[PDB]
Amino acid sequence: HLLTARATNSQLFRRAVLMGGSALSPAAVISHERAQQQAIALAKEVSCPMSSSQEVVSCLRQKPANVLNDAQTKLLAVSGPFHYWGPVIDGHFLREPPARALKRSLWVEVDLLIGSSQDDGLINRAKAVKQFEESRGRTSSKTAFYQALQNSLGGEDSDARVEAAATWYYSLEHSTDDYASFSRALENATRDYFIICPIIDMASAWAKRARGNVFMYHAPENYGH
Amino acid sequence: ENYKEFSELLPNRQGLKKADCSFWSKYISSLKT
Ligand SMILES: *[C@@H]1O[C@H](CO)[C@@H](O[C@@H]2O[C@H](CO)[C@@H](O[C@@H]3O[C@H](CO[C@H]4O[C@H](CO)[C@@H](O)[C@H](O)[C@@H]4O)[C@@H](O)[C@H](O[C@H]4O[C@H](CO)[C@@H](O)[C@H](O[C@H]5O[C@H](CO)[C@@H](O)[C@H](O)[C@@H]5O)[C@@H]4O)[C@@H]3O)[C@H](O)[C@H]2NC(C)=O)[C@H](O)[C@H]1NC(C)=O
Repeated sequence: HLLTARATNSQLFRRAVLMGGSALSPAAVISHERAQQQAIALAKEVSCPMSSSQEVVSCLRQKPANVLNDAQTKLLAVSGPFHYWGPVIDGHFLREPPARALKRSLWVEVDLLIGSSQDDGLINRAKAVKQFEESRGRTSSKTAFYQALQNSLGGEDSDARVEAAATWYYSLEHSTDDYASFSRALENATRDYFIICPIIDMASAWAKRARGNVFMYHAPENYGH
Repeated sequence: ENYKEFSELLPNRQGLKKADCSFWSKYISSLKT
């Protein structure tokens, strides 16, 4: 909503309080190919007769919501952050990828209060998915999730050199014999890639074009509750 | 990996340039290959 340009009289709001997220996250906007792969994979799990886009959406529109929620949870349990369900380009509500769209610099007095928490890991965002998967007991399929997460660390398209640099800088040498330190390092890498640094970059890119105050906070980790 | 330090008190330390030599040994050698 901050990115989308609008007529000045019909501005839907004045300020913005974003607690723990940004448009400049790499998983914020999903490309067309990944979205269509997600749709046909969900079609395969629900066993719709995949022939055409209209046919698969007509088949999917009649299934009960519980079945669709269960299938999307099962697919999302072993899928990376780039394979989540997110907004697409659409050409009408949004035009261009968010980093390019932020450089128009046309907004009319939109403030910003943005921040993060030290215990907002992307693994911690999927606690309910893990609890549902352990409720079905699907072999405790967490090494597939961790492998897909580590591959997602290597940019949009999985590249070897960014993967090697990420495995060097944080200490996630692939030692799955002890999952504690490796899992903490994987949370560390995904938190610094998807959450903290895009928030900092968005706060910088909003404060640089001075047409609105920017305030940033950070909550340290709170043990308990 | 103990080493002496030629200071006034002559103490003992354990890590000499651990981050820098981990960069120059683990990462950049793999990047070289
Ligand atoms: C994921 O992200 C987490 C953050 O959310 C990380 O947790 C934090 O990791 C950092 C890593 O640097 C820790 O920072 C260290 O803090 C030490 C505090 O002192 C005491 O606390 C430690 C326990 O928390 C304990 O293990 C320490 O031994 C110590 O008792 C600092 O001492 C430490 O300093 C390092 O860097 C200095 C730079 O100059 C250097 O002087 C230090 O010297 C030591 O080593 C040199 C060799 O280099 C020797 O010559 C010296 O004699 C001395 O022994 C040392 O190198 C460092 O700043 C931080 O504590 C930790 N926790 C928190 C709450 O922030 C995770 O580590 C990340 N990774 C994973 C896998 O989870």
